[PDB]
Amino acid sequence: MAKGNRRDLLERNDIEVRERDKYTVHTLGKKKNSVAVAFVKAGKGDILVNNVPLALVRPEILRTKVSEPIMILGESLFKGLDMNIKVAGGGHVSQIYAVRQAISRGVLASVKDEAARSELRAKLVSYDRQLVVSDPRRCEAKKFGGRGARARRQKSYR
Amino acid sequence: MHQKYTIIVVGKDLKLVERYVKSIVKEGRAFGISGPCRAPVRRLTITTRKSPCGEGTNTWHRFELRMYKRTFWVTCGGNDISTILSKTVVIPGIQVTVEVEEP
Amino acid sequence: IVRRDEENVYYSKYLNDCIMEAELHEFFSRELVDAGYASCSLCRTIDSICVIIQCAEPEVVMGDNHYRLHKIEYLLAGRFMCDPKNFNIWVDKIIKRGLSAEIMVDNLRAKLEEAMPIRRAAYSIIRTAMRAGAAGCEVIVAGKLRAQRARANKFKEGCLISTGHPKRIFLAEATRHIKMRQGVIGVKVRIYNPNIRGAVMPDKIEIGA
Amino acid sequence: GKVRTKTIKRAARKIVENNYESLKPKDFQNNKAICSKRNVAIIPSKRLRNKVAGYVTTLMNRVVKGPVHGISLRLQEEERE
RNA sequence: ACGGAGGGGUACCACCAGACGUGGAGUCUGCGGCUCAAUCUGACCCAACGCGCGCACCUCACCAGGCCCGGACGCGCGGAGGACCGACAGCCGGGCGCGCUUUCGCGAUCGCGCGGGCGGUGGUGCAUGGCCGCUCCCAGCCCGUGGCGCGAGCCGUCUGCUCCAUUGCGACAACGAGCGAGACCCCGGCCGCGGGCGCCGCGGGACGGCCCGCGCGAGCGGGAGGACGGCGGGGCGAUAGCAGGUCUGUGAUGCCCUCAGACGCCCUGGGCCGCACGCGCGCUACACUGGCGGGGCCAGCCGGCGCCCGCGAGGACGCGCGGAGCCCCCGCCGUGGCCGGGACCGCGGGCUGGAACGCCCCCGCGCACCAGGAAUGUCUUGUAGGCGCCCGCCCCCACCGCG
Repeated sequence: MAKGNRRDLLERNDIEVRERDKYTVHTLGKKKNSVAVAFVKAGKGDILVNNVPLALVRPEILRTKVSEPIMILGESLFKGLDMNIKVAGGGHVSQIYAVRQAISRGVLASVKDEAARSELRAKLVSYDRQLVVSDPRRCEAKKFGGRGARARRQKSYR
Repeated sequence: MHQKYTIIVVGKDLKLVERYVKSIVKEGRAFGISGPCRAPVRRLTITTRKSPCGEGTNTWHRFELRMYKRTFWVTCGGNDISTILSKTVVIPGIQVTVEVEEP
Repeated sequence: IVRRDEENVYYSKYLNDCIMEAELHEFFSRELVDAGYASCSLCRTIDSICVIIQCAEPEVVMGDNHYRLHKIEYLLAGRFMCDPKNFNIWVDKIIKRGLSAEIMVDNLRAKLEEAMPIRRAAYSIIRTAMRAGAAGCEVIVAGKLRAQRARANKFKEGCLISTGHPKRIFLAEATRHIKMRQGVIGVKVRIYNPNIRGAVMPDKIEIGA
Repeated sequence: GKVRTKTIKRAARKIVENNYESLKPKDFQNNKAICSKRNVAIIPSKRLRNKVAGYVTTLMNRVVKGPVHGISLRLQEEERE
């Protein structure tokens, strides 16, 4: 139903305006048609996805996948801050990965000391690179010889 | 006086539609404002067999007609019944670019 | 926030008028053969319709005291059901007739219908084009040119493009059908003007001193 | 890829010997800007410009390593003795 | 041109390594044969067989039957003292002033003969145009001057090294040009500016550029940094040609055949679907890596909803507003042709339409099928495969096709 590029999402008018102005940071993640927008501020360590905490995301098995950067970097920073994510686009898993990308990038922007930002980059990218750099590959078009992009209709010679 | 007027212009080619846009913006800065809204492109699609008889490899044509639409409803009360005319005749008369005005 | 059932009127009020233009192209082509007809255009001004014509010698179509034109205007209006006097017309004149394929091919059709041999007609056309400043012209005449067993013999002079997007800009093509006693004689023309208008052909580089 | 068609080579040679002063052996940016400059050339496209610039860079560093045939680069001054 | 000749190159419509299938069954559809009044026809290796864009009427050509002339325009004759055209009753008739036993009307818009038209999904695609297909998922093709040969012809246009590429380097009785290839156009991915009902307009960026190895050279191998690294997916598509397909797409057409008991046009029915048989593209399954019941949840080409009846499919009113399968969680079944599979048949309720033979829903019955012989097809990253959702044709209907 949701479309990702909608203006109602990128600005996150969901939040009320007096509260919309306390959020300093902004961030983006993506994977396939999925897009996630994060509004990071100052708090005491709370995260939300579509008005749902991080412990109760639904595929269940990937909860570790979204909690990864915390147990990597450490909980100190996140405990310092508080976040409110919102995602919209194709697929459960795509949404998972977009969300984790947004987490990581946003916490990267919270620090102002570039040196620490680079150190954290090295610390984190080594474990994985898709936590910072978006995956580029995307669904590809089909052709009229058959019912697939590269597969063809079966041919009968005799 | 004030008549909440709106300007809609439609075209099939993207080069005049953007040229008409600039002329209008130039000529409507005074009679109020005239900032544009770019709509999603309506693309008409037609797939046809390339053959009139149905022989050989099944090969297909893929035509389409993109239609571009822009909408300046910014006149609003800033234009009177005659004031709309002023600019609409001062803008260039490109041969093809449908225009309709409504309050 | 918006309804898609309303703008369909704007979109369908453009399509109809694009179609209305094509019928006119066909009708003029079947009519103003002798006036160097080439093309048409339209402007759906609400009060009245305007049509712009491109003709070698408009005075023929203009008609003494603008009679043929006016006879035409009242006619179209009935068919498209507009109040006449709101269906006015204007005519514009082509000055580089050699760069226009339609004029050339129509002239060729005339010359053929007078029994002259193909070998002269084609090369006269091609000389006319080159004099106009062109980089190539190709002529083709397929059909029962001899007793039987129809064959195509093609004449050319310069250099021509045949593929790519640039063929939709610098290459001008047209065709006709000629009905004769033996049968039908297919004829087609194509002309190449690389320095047309202001656009620059790609893969074309000019250097300085 | 590696498709260096005739046009690229001929053009690069021609713009090189007339601009040895305004170019450098390894830069791609300054060479690109010079080719974009109108006094020297007119490249109707972008990708063409980039390719031409790259070939110019290779040509000029080849020169600096040693003379190249087909390029009249004013070297008569060193060998006129 | 060919070679069961040699030498160099290349490609999943070729192979190696592997994957997923077909040929096994039931069924949808098309193709030959049988039958019939008709079961209308084109196409037959690649390069015919869900293809000539959904056949109850039309579409429609074929079978059994009937109205109408909508016979232009010229010459001769006739005609208002009446040319041609309509109708009640009552039958014959599927039906109709179609015909019939009769008598009312209408009014030159003409009747007959002679010439001449119009029209025709009628024949010839081996008389033609145009459009496609194939040669070709190719890399090749030619001009001016000059030179060699009586000449057909040759050199240019390469027996070297590279390239996906006649792509290039470097030479040569050749010199100098051009087409094709690339360049080009659309889409996508990263960044910037502007505008903004609705994310959409203009630009930047990547170039074998940097480093290292080689190589005279063109260029090859590795490592980086980077959104992306070395033709990312599509469009266009050379010269020459085929007795390839299309006269049933057309106010595209030559020559034939039909032209008032019509092959014209309009109506009523039937048929194109009929079935001892051979085979082409697909769909559904053969189960536990599963079936049933309940719940939670996310898309994109793009997109319409409330209330009340009814088990449901559907229906009456009234307004402008809006998105799923696989998957995940909890339970039942427990290797049994079983709750796997859902063909066939027997009662019933509705929708489209002038008209069901068509399509939906409910209870019962519960066919073949245990992974398929000789044989054979397709495929390298968001790919195969699995899962579903939209448009086209369309009164109703998708196992098809484009996405």
